[PDB]
Amino acid sequence: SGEIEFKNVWFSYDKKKPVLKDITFHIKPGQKVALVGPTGSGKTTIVNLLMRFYDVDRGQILVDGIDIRKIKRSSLRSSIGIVLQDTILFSTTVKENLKYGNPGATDEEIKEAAKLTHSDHFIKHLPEGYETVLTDNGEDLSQGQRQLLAITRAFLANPKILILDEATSNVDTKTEKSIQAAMWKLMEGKTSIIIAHRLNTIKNADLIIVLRDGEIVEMGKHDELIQKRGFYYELFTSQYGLVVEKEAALEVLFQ
Repeated sequence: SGEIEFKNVWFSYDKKKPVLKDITFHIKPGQKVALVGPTGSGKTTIVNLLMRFYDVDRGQILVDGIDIRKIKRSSLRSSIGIVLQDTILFSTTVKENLKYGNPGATDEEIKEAAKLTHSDHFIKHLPEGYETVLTDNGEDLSQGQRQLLAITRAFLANPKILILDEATSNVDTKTEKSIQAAMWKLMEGKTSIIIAHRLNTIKNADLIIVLRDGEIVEMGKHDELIQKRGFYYELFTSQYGLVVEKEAALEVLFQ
């Protein structure tokens, strides 16, 4: 479970000038894949097609050997889990938010998962704990904490495919290490597609897919790509020695 294949995929929203051109790659079950490339390189569109917000104009996409066009839509969506950088939540208790993705779970199973994903602690400090109402869709919580809940939520849902933003950096250091431990736990034994901009996650990915102008221009592990002086090398060194501000991430991979 979690196998993903794009075979000669072409796509355009306009049906005028293509956005994606001959996208071809294969992901083995349980791999961690970094999609890297500047804004508008095709990252978003690849993920939009995998979630089947649109069908491809040419080629095909397979999830575990089956064309996604032939998969029941509710079964495709519930087998894919997304965590964004700026998560939106529902205006109920913390417990109820977590219980999306697994409504049938017991109250203890919720706490176990929240424990396994390092969000239990901050939840307990909320004025009413797991019963705390998250008014205005999580307004009171910090961006990191909302991301924490989404991770625990997705952990409960146990999808076979994860589509992930990197952890937010506009967080306290304690919460960041917390989020990263939580994401590692979430990714365990699952196929993970990461819209990557952190050096560390790009360096440790099982596979890097480098996109430029809607095409794959390099594909492989960091050690392979870094010894040729192509586009990846340019992205990786674009910040080298430059002072500011968030040294962990390549700024050109989201701006």
